[PDB]
Amino acid sequence: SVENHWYYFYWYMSP
Amino acid sequence: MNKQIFVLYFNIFLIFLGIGLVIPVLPVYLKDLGLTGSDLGLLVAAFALSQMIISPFGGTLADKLGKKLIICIGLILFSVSEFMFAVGHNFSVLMLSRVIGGMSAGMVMPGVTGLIADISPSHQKAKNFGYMSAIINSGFILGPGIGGFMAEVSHRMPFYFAGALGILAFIMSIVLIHDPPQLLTKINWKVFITPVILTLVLSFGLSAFQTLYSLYTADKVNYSPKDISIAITGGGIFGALFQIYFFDKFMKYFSELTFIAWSLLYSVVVLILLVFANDYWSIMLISFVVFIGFDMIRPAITNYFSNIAGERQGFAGGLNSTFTSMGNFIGPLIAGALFDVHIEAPIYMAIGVSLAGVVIVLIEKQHRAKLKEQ
Repeated sequence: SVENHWYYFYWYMSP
Repeated sequence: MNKQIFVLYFNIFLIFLGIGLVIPVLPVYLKDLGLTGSDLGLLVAAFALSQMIISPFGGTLADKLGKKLIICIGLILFSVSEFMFAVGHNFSVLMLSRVIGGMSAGMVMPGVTGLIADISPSHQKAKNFGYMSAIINSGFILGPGIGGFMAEVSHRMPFYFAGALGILAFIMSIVLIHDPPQLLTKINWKVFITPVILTLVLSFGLSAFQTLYSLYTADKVNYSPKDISIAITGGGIFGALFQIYFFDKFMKYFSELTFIAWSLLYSVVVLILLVFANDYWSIMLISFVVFIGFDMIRPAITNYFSNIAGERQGFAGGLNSTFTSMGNFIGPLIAGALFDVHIEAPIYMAIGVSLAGVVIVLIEKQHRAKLKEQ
């Protein structure tokens, strides 16, 4: 389960 | 080097090329139309402001409405902006072109960063950030160089070349690129303040010097665009070479804070020496070493951010990028207006901000020593 969502000003990696 | 990685890094190198293409053209733009330095600074200031404003919305669109589509739209918008700037007539059309180019840049960067994160594995995060910072800037330095170097035979053909490069990058990305909440509650927010201030000061100083060198050497030594271009590109090359050749040696001897303080003091001393410069070769050689301090500060701040963040390298990278963009937006706006106030006033502003950085870093060192000895 690898998928990156875009929060404000930065990319966070899904748990 | 992978082809997709090459294309993604080109999409950033060209964006920062367009970012920096305007600085060497500032003197002829002042002469032929007739304005103050405030508008010349406000050009780059509004470009960076539009980029910073669009970056969150651009990232949201890339995450939701697809990543490749946003990158392609931003590339075509950047090419359109360059073409429009190449055919501008007054200050308003150039302002609009700068704003739309900044919006395109701010909609491209989040997509390319997402592509970098999603393509490379999880064990290449710090390296990806390091290369990212290295290209983002080896472009913000080479922009003015190439622009002024090639702006000697035509008045606006550099922007034509930028638009052609944008079209080529769009075509190459279309052919090659294929992609078939509580995260802020637990942040301490009381420890990132010093690195945030340091990177903001570094970005502000870099942008302020980029505008001020051009404006001051046009006002005093009546520099040609080619001379400014050659000086800027030579200083950038010298700084990059000296950094890549001595950064490990200086890092292995002393800590980050003392190194930053001594580098800031060196920057102040070169600025003071540049104050009294009055000859072509003298100021050219002085400028040849000004960028050394900033190009040594930037990797130190990057390493400090990486150490202080810990596991959350992405948050540190986002904060660093956002504050660098904010500094690039706040630098030229103050620099041009205060140059219009007084010719040598931006130099005093730069030495003052460097003094602020050195005092904040020395008080942070004092605090660290206090709780270390306690």
